[PDB]
Amino acid sequence: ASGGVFVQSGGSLRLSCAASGATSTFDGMGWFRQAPGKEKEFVSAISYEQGSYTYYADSVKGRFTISRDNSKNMVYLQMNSLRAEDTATYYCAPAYEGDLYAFDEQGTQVTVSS
Amino acid sequence: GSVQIVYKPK
Repeated sequence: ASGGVFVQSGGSLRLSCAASGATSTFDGMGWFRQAPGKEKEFVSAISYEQGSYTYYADSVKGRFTISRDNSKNMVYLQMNSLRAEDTATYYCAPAYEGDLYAFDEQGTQVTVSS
Repeated sequence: GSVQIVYKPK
């Protein structure tokens, strides 16, 4: 019954996602989110290839930073300056040319309190 | 058989 992370407004959180590496199908990894009663929203995506793509939703630009560590097969999302409107469940997904592809889901629930 | 796509920014 509805457990997650709790962060005060202005605070920070780091998410991580396992990132197995590029396939014929996928060339990166990213996050989307879904807030209560709202549709899924793109958050960020990054290419496995250094320098290829780094996309952000306009609502998170400047506050969230995505990065990759290919030696650890991981991607990370540093979420700074959190605000109440960032309250959502966050989901990792593989990317192809920046678009995110989900099959099957789980997720990390995040509540940001003003 | 099925997929959910979440598109990158326009």
